[PDB]
Amino acid sequence: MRECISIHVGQAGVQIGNACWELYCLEHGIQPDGQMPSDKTIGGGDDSFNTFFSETGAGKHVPRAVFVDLEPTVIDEVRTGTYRQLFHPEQLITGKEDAANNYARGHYTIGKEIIDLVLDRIRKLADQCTGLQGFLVFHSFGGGTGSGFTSLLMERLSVDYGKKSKLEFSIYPAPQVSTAVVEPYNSILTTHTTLEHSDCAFMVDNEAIYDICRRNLDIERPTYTNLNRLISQIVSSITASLRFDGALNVDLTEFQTNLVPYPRIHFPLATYAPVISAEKAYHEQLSVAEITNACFEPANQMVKCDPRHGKYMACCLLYRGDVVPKDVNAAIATIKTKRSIQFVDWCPTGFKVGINYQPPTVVPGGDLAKVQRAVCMLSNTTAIAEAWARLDHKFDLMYAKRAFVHWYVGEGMEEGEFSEAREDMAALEKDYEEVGVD
Amino acid sequence: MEVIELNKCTSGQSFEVILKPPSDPSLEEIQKKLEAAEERRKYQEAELLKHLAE
Amino acid sequence: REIVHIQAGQCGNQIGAKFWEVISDEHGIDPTGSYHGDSDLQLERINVYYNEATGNKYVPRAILVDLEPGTMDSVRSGPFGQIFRPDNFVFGQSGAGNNWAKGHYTEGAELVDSVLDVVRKESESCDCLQGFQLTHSLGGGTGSGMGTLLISKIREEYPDRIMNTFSVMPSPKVSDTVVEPYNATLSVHQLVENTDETYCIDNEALYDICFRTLKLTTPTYGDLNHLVSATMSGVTTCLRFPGQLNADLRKLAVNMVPFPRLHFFMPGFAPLTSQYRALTVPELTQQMFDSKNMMAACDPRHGRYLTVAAIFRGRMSMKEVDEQMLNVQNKNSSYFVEWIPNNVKTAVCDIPPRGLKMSATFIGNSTAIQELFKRISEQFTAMFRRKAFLHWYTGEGMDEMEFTEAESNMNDLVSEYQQYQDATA
Amino acid sequence: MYTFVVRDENSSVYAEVSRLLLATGQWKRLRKDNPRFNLMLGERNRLPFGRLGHEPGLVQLVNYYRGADKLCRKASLVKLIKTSPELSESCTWFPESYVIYPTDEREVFLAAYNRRREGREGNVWIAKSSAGAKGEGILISSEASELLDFIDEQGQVHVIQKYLEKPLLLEPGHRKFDIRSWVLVDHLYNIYLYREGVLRTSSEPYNSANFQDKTCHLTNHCIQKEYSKNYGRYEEGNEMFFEEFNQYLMDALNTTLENSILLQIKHIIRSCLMCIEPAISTKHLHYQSFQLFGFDFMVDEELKVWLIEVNGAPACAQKLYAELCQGIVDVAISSVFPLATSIFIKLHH
Ligand SMILES: Nc1nc2c(ncn2[C@@H]2O[C@H](COP(=O)(O)OP(=O)(O)OP(=O)(O)O)[C@@H](O)[C@H]2O)c(=O)[nH]1
Ligand SMILES: O=C(Cc1ccc(-c2ccc(OCCN3CCOCC3)cc2)cn1)NCc1ccccc1
Ligand SMILES: Nc1ncnc2c1ncn2[C@@H]1O[C@H](COP(=O)(O)OP(=O)(O)CP(=O)(O)O)[C@@H](O)[C@H]1O
Ligand SMILES: Nc1nc2c(ncn2[C@@H]2O[C@H](COP(=O)(O)OP(=O)(O)O)[C@@H](O)[C@H]2O)c(=O)[nH]1
Ligand SMILES: [Ca+2]
Ligand SMILES: [Ca+2]
Ligand SMILES: [Ca+2]
Ligand SMILES: [Ca+2]
Ligand SMILES: [Mg+2]
Ligand SMILES: [Mg+2]
Ligand SMILES: [Mg+2]
Repeated sequence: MRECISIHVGQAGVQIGNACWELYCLEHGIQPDGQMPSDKTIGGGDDSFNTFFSETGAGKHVPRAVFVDLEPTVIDEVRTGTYRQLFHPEQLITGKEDAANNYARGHYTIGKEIIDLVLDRIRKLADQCTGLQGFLVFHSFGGGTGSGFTSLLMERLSVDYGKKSKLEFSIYPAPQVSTAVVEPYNSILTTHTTLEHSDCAFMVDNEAIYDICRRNLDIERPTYTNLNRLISQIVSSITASLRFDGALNVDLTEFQTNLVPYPRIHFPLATYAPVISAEKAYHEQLSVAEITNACFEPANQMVKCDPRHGKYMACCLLYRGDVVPKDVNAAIATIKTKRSIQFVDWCPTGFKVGINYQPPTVVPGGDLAKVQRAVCMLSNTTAIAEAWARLDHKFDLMYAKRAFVHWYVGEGMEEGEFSEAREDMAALEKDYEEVGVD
Repeated sequence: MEVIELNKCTSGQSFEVILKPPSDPSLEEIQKKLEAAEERRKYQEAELLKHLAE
Repeated sequence: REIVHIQAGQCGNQIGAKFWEVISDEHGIDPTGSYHGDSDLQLERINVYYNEATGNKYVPRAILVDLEPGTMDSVRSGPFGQIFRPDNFVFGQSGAGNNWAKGHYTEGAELVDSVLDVVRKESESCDCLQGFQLTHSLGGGTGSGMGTLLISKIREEYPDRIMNTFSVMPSPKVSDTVVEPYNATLSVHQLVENTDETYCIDNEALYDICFRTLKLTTPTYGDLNHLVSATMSGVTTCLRFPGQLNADLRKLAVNMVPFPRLHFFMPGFAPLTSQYRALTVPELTQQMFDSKNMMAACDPRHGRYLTVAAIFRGRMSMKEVDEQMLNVQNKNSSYFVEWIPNNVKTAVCDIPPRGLKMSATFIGNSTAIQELFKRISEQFTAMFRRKAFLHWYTGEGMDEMEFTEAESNMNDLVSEYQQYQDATA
Repeated sequence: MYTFVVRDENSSVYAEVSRLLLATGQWKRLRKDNPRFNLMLGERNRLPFGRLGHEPGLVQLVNYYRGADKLCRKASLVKLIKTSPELSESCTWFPESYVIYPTDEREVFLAAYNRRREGREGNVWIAKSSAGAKGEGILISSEASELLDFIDEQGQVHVIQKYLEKPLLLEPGHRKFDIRSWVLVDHLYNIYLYREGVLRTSSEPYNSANFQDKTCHLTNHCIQKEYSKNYGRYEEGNEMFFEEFNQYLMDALNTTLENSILLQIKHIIRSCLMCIEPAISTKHLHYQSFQLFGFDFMVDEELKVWLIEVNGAPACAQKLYAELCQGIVDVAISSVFPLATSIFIKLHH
C-alpha cells in the first residue's frame, strides 16, 4: 500500500477539501470521532482506505491532509465543524492577512514567510508514510492564495519530492459566483508557473457546476455548499480507485499513464451523471446506457465545451453501483454509432473502464438523490482548450491597458512575468490545436 | 470491439474495450527569485519614504 | 481585522459623529457603550470598528481632531457623545480660518504629533490592523489641510496599511468662503498620492438631492449629513457584518482600483430618505443607478464605468437581484469599459438600515468623476489667474509655485480620466 | 430590448438583416467586441465559437454552425460523401470525384480514368478547389495528365470530378446553367428551403468540342457579367427565376419544376444536412446556431439533378434580398428573441 497526501490551499481548496473528507468518512464508514467500527486491525493496517487515512493506537483514522489558508476564517470552521476532532492542530495552518486576490501577494510577499512551515508540516505527514505516492492539491485559480501560494508550493514540492506525482483539482473562475475582476490574471500566472510541476490537473469551471445545480437540482441560486458537495461527488469518484480494491487507476502514476500522453496537455475533462435532486421523491432510475450517453452531453461536463469539435487522446469510465461489463460495452457500441467521437490518429480509440459495486454515497439531507448507478467520465479532449481561450482573451483585454497591474508590481513581481506567463499559454493553446485540428 | 485486462474483485471489476487500433528549477533558483522580488519591494518602499522625507 | 477611524474639522466631525450614531444603532450599541441587540450577526464583526472594554462595553476606535474646540464640544454633548474614548479628543484652540496652509503647515503642524500618538495607541491594541478611514471636508482648513497632513504622516509610519477617505467636496451652492477652490485643489493632490480609496461626496449633489428629490426647500447641513451617514453605513456594510463576502479593505481596493491615481469613487444610495411603500428589487436597482441618486454631481452617462460595486441590504430574492443587476448592465452596456470584463460586482447583507426594509448602496469608479475635478479647477483658475486671495496663503509661508503645481496635477488627473473614457478593446 | 454585433461587414445578406433588425425598434447594435450581445453576425473565418454562451443572463445566437465547413469546402465535401454510411461511396446524385494533393487517391482516380479509357466514352473531367475566386483556377480537360499537371502547378489541394458532358440546355440558345437554392437551418435544426431559387445562366451556346474557352461551360455570375458580350439578352443578369423556368419546362418538356427537379433537390438538401446533424447541432449546447446555405445544382438532359457544391456564406439575388432576409429574421432570429403564409418550404425529418 502507498499513501497519498491531500493539500487544500485557500478558501476554495479548504472548503472543497472539507466536503470531500466528509464524503470519504461516509463512504468508508468513519464517524466524526475518527473511529471506524468495521476496521478490525486496530491502530494499523495496509488496507486501501489507509492510502488516505492514518491510524492512531486509540483507533482514530486521521486524514493524510494539510489545510493552509493565509487568513483563519475558513480553517477555523474546520476547527469547529462536525469533523473537528478528525484532524490535529498541526494539519491546519493559518495566516493573519490573506493575498487580497493578488497572485504576487500570495506567491512572493506572504508566500515566502509561510512556505517553509507548510513544507515542514507536510514533512511530518510524509514521515508517517511507508511509501508515499505524491499529492492531491486542491485550490482555486482566482484566489491570491489559491493561485499564488499554490504555485510556490508546487515548485518546492518538486524540489523536496522530485519523484512523487502531483495531481491538481483546480477551480476555474466563473463570474456568476462572485469573482474578483483580476482572476484571469491570477489564473494565467498560476497555470504558467505550475504547468511543468503538475502531472494531471482536473479543472472544474464554477459556471458548469452552477448551471448543473440550477438545472438538475432546481436550486435557484446555488451556494458554495451546494457547489462543493457536487464537486466532492466528482472528486470522490475520481479518487475511489485509490481508496478501494480495484485494478484501474490504483496508482497516482496510472492517472498520467492512462490520461496524459503529452505532459503539457494534462487537463482531462470530467463528465458526471446522473445528478438528480433529492426533493424528487421517486425518479425513474437511469440505465447504464442512459448515464453513459449522458457523459457526452456538454451540459454534464465540469467545463462547458464541445468535444465534437476536438479530438480524444484517452478516455476512462468510472462507474459506481449496479453495473456489469456487458451493459457498458452494449452502451458504448450504440453510443459510438450515434456520436462524433474522433481520437487522435497516433492513439487507440478505446475506453478504460472501472466499476466499483458500492453505489454513490450522498450526504444525509443534502441536495443529491441516492441513485443505483452513476458514472464519471475522464476524457483528455482538445476541446477543453476552449477554456484556455476564454481566459486568455480576458487576460489580453485587461493587460493591453495594464489595468490592475500596479497591484502585482507593488508586491515585487515584474511586468515581464505577465507576458512570459501569457506567451506560455499561447504555446499551450497552439499545442492543443496542432493535436486536434487538421 | 474486444475486451481486455478484465480484473475482478469483490468490490468491483475493471477492463479495457478497444474499438479500433491506432494509426525543474532548483531550490536556490527559487529562493533567489523570491528574494529578487523582495528587494524590488524594498527599493520601491525606500523611494517612497525618500519622497516623503522630501 | 480592525479599522481606525479619524474625523478632522467641523465637517469631518459632524459627519463622523452621525456615522457613529447610525452604525452604533445597527450593531445594537446604546449611547453608553452597552450592547442591547437581538441578533449576533450584530457582533460577529463588531471588533472592526469597536474596542471591547470593561464590562463588555464597546467604545469606537475613533480619533476626533480639530484646531478649535467648538464642534467637538457639540459632539461630546451630542446624542452619542459619551460613547467616545475621552483621550481620543485631540484639539487646539487657534482654529484654521478656512486656510489649507494653516492646517497643513503652521497650526496643524503644531498639533499633528499629538494625533499620531493617539493613532499609535489605537493601532498598538489591534490584533490585525486593516487600515484607516478619515472623514473630512476639502474646502475648509483643518479637515482639508491638516487632514491631508495626517494622511501623509500616517502613510510614513504605516506604509503598508490601507487609507480610505470620505471627502466632502465644496460647491458654490453650499459654500462657506471664497477660498474653497484653493483648499480643495491643494487637498486633491494629496489624496491622489496618499489614499487608496476616496469617496467623493459633493455638497452640490447633497443639496440638489435634498431640494429636488427629498422636497426640502431650505436644506441644512444636518439634512445633507443624513444622506452622508446613510451612505457611509452602506459603503462599510460588507465589512461590518458576517456575510458570504470575505473581503478586507485591501481586497476591495484591489477589485475597484485598476490604476493607482484613479481611486475616486461616486457613492450612491436608494431609496432616498428624509415612508412605508416597500421597495421592489427592480426599483432599488434602477434608482441605485440613477444619476439623481449619486452623491457626486456627475452624470455617469458622460463617462464610462471602470468598476462598480453594489451592496443590497435586507431580505430579498437574490435571484431577482442578480436578474436586475445583469439587466441594467445589458440594457446600458456601452457605459461599462469592455477591457475590464465582469466589472460589476454585487453583495448582499440580510440586516437592513434602520427604518427601511430594503436598501442599496452604489459604489462607482467612473471616468465621469472628472467633471467634479474640472469644476473645482475652473473655480481655482478663475481667481488664481488674478492671484486673488493668495495673501492669506503666502502669509503662512506658501509660495505661488505650490499652487501652480497643485493645479497642474489636478489637470493631469483630469486628462487621465479622459484617456480611459475613450479607450477601446 | 435585444442586442447584436456585426463582425462580417462584407456580407450582403446580413448587412440587410442588420438594418432590418434596427428598423424594428427592439434591436440595438453594439460594437464588434462587446460581449454582452444576444446575437452575433459572425466573421466567416476563425469565428470564436468557444467564447459564446458564457455570458451570464444572456441567451446567445450566432449565424453560423460550428462544423458546417465539412459540407461547404469542396475537399471535405467529397471526403464526407464517400466516408459516411448515410451517403455512401454508392451515391447517385453526386458526381464521381477524387481529392488530389500536389488520404490522397491520385491513382484510384487514374484507375477510373483508365476505365473510361477502355470503353472510350465521355472521359471529360474538371479540376477545381475552394481557393478559386469567382472563376479562376478552374480547368476542364479531356486527358488526365494535363489536369494533374495543373494540379501540382500550385499549392492548394484540389478535387477532380466528372464533367457532366450532357447537361440540360435551355433554348433558344443551347445554353448551360446551374440552380441555386437557399436553405436556412434554424436553432432547432428545422431545414427551411426558400421558395425562390435562381438559375445562373450561360448566355454562350454550349460547345462540346473545345473546353479551352471558359465561358459557355462555367456558370458563375461575374464571369458572364465580365467576359460575355451577349450576356443579358435572354434575361436580365443571366438570372432566370422559378416561374419562368417552370413555365419553360411545361411548354418545352411537358413537365413541372417541382416534379422534374425540386423533388430531387429537396432530397439532396435533407440527406446532406441530416448527415452532419449529430456533429453540429446546438440543441443541448450553451449557445445556439442558425445558418443560411447556398446549394448549387446541375441538371442533365435526363432531368436528373446533381449536387455541385454547398456554400456556407452565400450571397443572394438582388430581387429577393428583401424577402429572404426578412425570412431569416422571422424564422431564425425572432424565433429565439420574439417581438411585440410562409416563404420557406420546411423539409421535415
Ligand atoms: N467551487 C467553489 N469555489 C470557491 C469557493 N470559495 C471560493 N471560490 C472561488 O474562488 C475564487 C476566489 O478565490 P478564493 O479561494 O476565495 O481566494 P483564496 O485562495 O482564499 O486567496 P485570497 O485572495 O488570499 O483570499 C472565486 O472565483 C470563487 O468563485 C468554494 O468554496 N467552492
Ligand atoms: O470597498 C469598499 C466599499 C465596497 C464594498 C464592497 C465591494 C465589493 C463587493 C463584492 C465584490 O465582488 C466579490 C469578489 N469576491 C470576494 C471573495 O473572493 C471571491 C471574489 C467586490 C467588491 C466594493 N466596495 N470598502 C468599504 C469601506 C470604504 C471606506 C472606508 C471603510 C470601509
Ligand atoms: N462536374 C461538373 N460537370 C459539369 N459542369 C461542371 C461541373 N462542376 C462545375 N461545372 C460548371 O462549373 C460551374 C461551377 O463550378 P464551382 O463548383 O467551382 O463554383 P464556385 O464554387 O467556384 C462559385 P460560388 O461557390 O461562389 O457559388 C458549374 O455550375 C457548372 O456549370
Ligand atoms: N456636508 C457637510 N459639509 C460641510 C459641513 N460643514 C462644513 N461643510 C463644508 O466644508 C466647507 C467648510 O469646511 P469646514 O469643515 O467647516 O472647515 P474645517 O473645520 O477647518 O475643516 C464648506 O465647503 C462646506 O460646504 C457639514 O456639516 N456637512
Ligand atoms: Ca486498520
Ligand atoms: Ca516533477
Ligand atoms: Ca502657536
Ligand atoms: Ca512625539
Ligand atoms: Mg482567502
Ligand atoms: Mg467651518
Ligand atoms: Mg464555393
